[PDB]
Order: sequence, then structure tokens, then C-alpha cells
Amino acid sequence: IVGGTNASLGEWPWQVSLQVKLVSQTHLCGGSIIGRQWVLTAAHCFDGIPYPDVWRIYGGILSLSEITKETPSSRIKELIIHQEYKVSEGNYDIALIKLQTPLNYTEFQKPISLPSKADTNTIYTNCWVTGWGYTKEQGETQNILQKATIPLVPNEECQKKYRDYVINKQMICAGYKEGGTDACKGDSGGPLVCKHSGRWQLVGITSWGEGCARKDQPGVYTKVSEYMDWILEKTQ
Amino acid sequence: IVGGTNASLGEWPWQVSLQVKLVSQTHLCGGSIIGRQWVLTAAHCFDGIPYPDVWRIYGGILSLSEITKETPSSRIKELIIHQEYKVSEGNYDIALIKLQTPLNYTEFQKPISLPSKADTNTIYTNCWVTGWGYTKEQGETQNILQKATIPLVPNEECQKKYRDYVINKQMICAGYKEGGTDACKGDSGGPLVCKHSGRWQLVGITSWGEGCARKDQPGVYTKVSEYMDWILEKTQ
Amino acid sequence: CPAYSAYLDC
Ligand SMILES: *[C@H]1O[C@H](CO)[C@@H](O)[C@H](O)[C@@H]1O
Ligand SMILES: N=C(N)N1CCCCC1
Repeated sequence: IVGGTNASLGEWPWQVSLQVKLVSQTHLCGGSIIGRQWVLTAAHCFDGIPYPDVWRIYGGILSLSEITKETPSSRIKELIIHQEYKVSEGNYDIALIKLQTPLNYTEFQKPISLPSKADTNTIYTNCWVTGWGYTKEQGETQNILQKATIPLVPNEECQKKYRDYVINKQMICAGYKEGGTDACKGDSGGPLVCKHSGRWQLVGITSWGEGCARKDQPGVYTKVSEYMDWILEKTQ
Repeated sequence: IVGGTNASLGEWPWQVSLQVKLVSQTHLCGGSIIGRQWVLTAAHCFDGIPYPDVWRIYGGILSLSEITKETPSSRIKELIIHQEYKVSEGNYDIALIKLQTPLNYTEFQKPISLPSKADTNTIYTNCWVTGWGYTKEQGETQNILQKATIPLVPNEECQKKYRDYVINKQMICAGYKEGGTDACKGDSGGPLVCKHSGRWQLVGITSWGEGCARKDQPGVYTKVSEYMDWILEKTQ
Repeated sequence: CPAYSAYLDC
């Protein structure tokens, strides 16, 4: 994250590191526990490596440094990427992951609530980004989970700050007019969460942005409320 | 290479390193540029990691040190392993990598001539093996490309040493009985080039033999002259 | 890796 600080154990108990094991293992993507067997991330995280054997998912951890090979992994029973997702595009950037084994919930490992379809036009005032991405452009993966509060930029004002690219209603933008607060490389698939009724809700999934925290270049996030029928369909 | 010495920038411009990139990068194999879009290498270089969008190919570099994010790298569009190759056995050990974008030849990066089908049984005499492999058993990957010359040993002299392994007309052997000069780990898929009529031509591809220059343990190489049919058939 | 890619490799 650009322009944030260490999180604590149990602040963000839904956040997971997705890792790839080839010759060596490494963090690539964030995601969110939404149920015992279910993790929600971005489609672009599996662009290059769509083989689920290869992937490891880790929860209740504050630093990647605390993950070895003797650490229990959740593994992909099933990888559901929205059919409409095209491998080199920003649309339909969302994937569901069924785990082989249901997770045991703890102080440190909890699911986040999803919004109603009814929450589509709701205005959130208190929104946070988390992950182990870069703190700067030309940065490097962090050991300690980062967090940052970010204001939602309404969709029309976000469109006009990206003339080249096309902002959907199924996208949601966050950032300051200048600002150093934003998601970066390695924050892919991580949650934008907002507090609405005193509880946390996954409002967005880190998707794409032009640079990290550049002046007037807000981050763009898959808007989860808009995929709630897709989520019920693929989870039953 | 074992028994080798520092090659020199331009000495072997067909030589490429084959590397697995996630965030990190690891030199795993060598190959030979035979075409703007074509690299020839060993099938067993992709047994452990058969996923293509994880591989990177670097040509016209002398050291792996040279490489950072700056350094441009070809990517696999198609990976064509020999249909009769079997991980159990070391026969038909040959693979063609089709590069995404065509290569732009220089002093440092040029193809190499394939042998002709009729060249089978020709005895070549000015034979070189190149690669970044180990310089000793249980050694480590080399920063700077290593060249070494080596005599061929004909089949039936070779097949004597490989009591349980079948050495056939589709293979060449090369090494010194008491010589201790050979191809070690990381040289697999790398070229065995023997200068003949007047130019260097790829005669064999580094294949197998657990051991590096054990006395009386000559390197086995896929005999490129016996897959000319296959190679041209696969370059429609 | 385009300009918009938030993805780690690049
Ligand atoms: C060398 O030349 C082409 C020309 O576009 C490049 O685009 C490509 O990088 C290739 O390797
Ligand atoms: N939020 C920003 N800036 N992003 C989202 C993650 C991909 C890189 C750009």
C-alpha cells in the first residue's frame, strides 16, 4: 500500500496472501475470506498461472516472513473466474476460490460480510485498503501487512481522470486529488472495505490503476455489490 | 560447464538462458536460437515446470548479472515437446519454444545452422559445449557463460558405459574417459556445436547422465540431425 | 505488463 502503516494481528482477519510455488514460493496477490470454503480475489491475479495445484492461500498472518513450508496451506478445490473476464482487460476482474478444506475461524481468521445488491448506490464514508503490495512505485513486496483509509471518488469524476480507459458501473474508484494513498503491485485481489452500519463490508477488490498514488490518478476496484448474483450462482 | 573457461561476448550468439520468472528469476536451462521465433532445447527442461507464461528467454548476454528489470526478454507463445518423449526415459529429449515477438539479430544474437539429415554418421571433430551450468558436481550456477571443447565417442563405445540405459542413433556421446570435461546442471537444452564445412552447426542438445565428467561417463546429447524432419515439420 | 497492471511480476 502507498501512504499507510503496519496493521496488527486481528485488525483485518479476512485478508489472505495468495502465493505461487514454482522453484520457490512467493506472495503474488491478496484476497478475502467470505466463507469457510470461499475466498474472493481478482481475475488478473491468475492471468499467467491458472493452475490451482501451484497456488497456496494463507490467513491469520501479519507478515509473509511467518510463512514457511511447514505452515498449513489452504489449496484450490475449484477456481471460478467470471466467463466475461478477458485476460488483458480490466472488466469482470473477479474470481472465487473454493478451498479443499473448510477454514477454522479464529480471532485472526474471519470472513468479511458482502453488501446486498440493494447497497449498489449506498455512499460509504470510512473505507480502508490492505495488503503486502509496494509502498512506492518501483517499490518491493512488504513483510508487514499495510492499511490505509481512502475516500471513494464518484464514478463520473473518476472517468474524466482516465480518458484513455472506460469506467464501468461495476467498477468503483478511490483516492485523493494528489495523494500518496493507493493500492500498488502485490495488492491485486485485496479488499476495499467500508464500515456502514458499524460493521465491515467488502465493497471492492483491488483491480487496476495508472501508477501508484500519482496526482489525480485514482485506484480502480471491482465493485462487489454489482456481482452479488454471480456470487450466489457460483456458491449455490 | 565443467573444465570450461569464460566464453566472450559474441563468441556464441545463438546461446540463450531459459529462466523461470515469478518476481524472482532463476536460470534453469539453455537453448539455441535457430530462427527469428524459434529456440531449440531439451524436453526435460520443462518436466518440473511445464507452464509457458512463467518462462523468460534471454539472448545476446554473457553474464546473468547483466540482467535486471531493464533487460528485455522473449516469452513463450508455443511450447512444442516431442510427442514420444517420456519423463521415465531420456529418449526424444527435444523441445521447440516458439517466441511471442520475432528476434532482431545483432553481433550478439544470431541463429545457428542445423545439420542435414544425411550428416547422420558424419564424424565431427571441432566440438564445443556452452552453458551457465555447474562447474563441478554439487557446484552452483555460473555468472559468466562457460565454453569447453570435447571429442565425440561413437555409439557402442558409449552404450558399453550405460549398462541399463539404451544409447541409440538419435543420440551422440561426448567426453574424455579420464578427461573430466562435461556438461553439468543448468546446461541441459544448451547447444553442442561442431564447426564442419566452414561454419558452426548445432550437432547435439545437452540431455542427460547423472554426474559431471566422471572418468568413463561421457555426456549424452540428443542428435539434432535425426529430428530435422520433426523440426522443419513443426516450423510449417 | 501494461501501464494499468497492478500485478506483481512487473
Ligand atoms: C525486437 O524488435 C521488435 C520491433 O518492434 C521489438 O518490438 C521486439 O522487442 C523485438 O524483440
Ligand atoms: N490502486 C492502484 N493504483 N492500483 C491498483 C492495483 C494495480 C496497480 C494500480
